[PDB]
Amino acid sequence: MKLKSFGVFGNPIKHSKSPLIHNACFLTFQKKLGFLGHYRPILLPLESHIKNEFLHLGLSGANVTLPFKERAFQVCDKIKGIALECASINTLVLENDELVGYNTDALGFYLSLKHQNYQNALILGSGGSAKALACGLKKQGLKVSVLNRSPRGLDFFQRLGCDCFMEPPKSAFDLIINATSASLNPLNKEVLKGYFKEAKLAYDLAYGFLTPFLALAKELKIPFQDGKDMLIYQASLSFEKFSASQIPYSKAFEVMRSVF
Ligand SMILES: O=C(O)C1=C[C@@H](O)[C@@H](O)[C@H](O)C1
Repeated sequence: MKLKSFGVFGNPIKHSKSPLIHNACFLTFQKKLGFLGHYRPILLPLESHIKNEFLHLGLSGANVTLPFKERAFQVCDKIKGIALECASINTLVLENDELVGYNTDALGFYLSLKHQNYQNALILGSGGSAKALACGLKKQGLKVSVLNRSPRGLDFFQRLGCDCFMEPPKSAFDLIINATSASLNPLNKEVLKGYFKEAKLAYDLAYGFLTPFLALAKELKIPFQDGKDMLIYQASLSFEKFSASQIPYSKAFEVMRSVF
């Protein structure tokens, strides 16, 4: 039976658990799919082109992670769904010898919840991961405030029409976040401390261990959440696509939940 190759592009990449959850699905659904899928971590030079290399390795699909999501958006041949208004894609597909981009962090992060009760939120960090979040919450009608001491391309949220800050809003929020090329190892403990209190939900993109960020977070007897549930939702959605839509996301989501 056919070996179809896939992977997650990134740098760094060794800690990604995408291979675990996608391979659970390829094995589970090969009868329905009619090929053997194999998903693998691909560590990418920062200087390289995802496009040239996706074809070099003859992938059929792939995810994109830090820091290639916007670089990725550029080199598609076609871009579909919410991606058009995200300027970042996390999912690639060869369809008809055409490279097609999607973005699943959006919906992914959204489905990450669960009960449709919320009005606004505050996004620390100015990355592709946050771009799709913002844009994702707007669509789900929210009052979205971004905050990053970084500035360039912070216009995106501006052009998109949400409130941009380089100083914590003397305000009170239902969701705080973080999507920083920092965290390795955010914003000063105090500016943080004050905001965190009377927040409705905490939430960190990152998964694996407990981050400085959340480590504290929970400590303050707060409702919390980490990247796990999102990782799975956005993967199941990318899988649906990988399956050229033969496998529904939510079926994938069950298989994936039950290994990780
Ligand atoms: O760690 C991972 O494998 C991933 C993380 C997120 O950025 C996702 O958007 C990406 O598709 C996969």
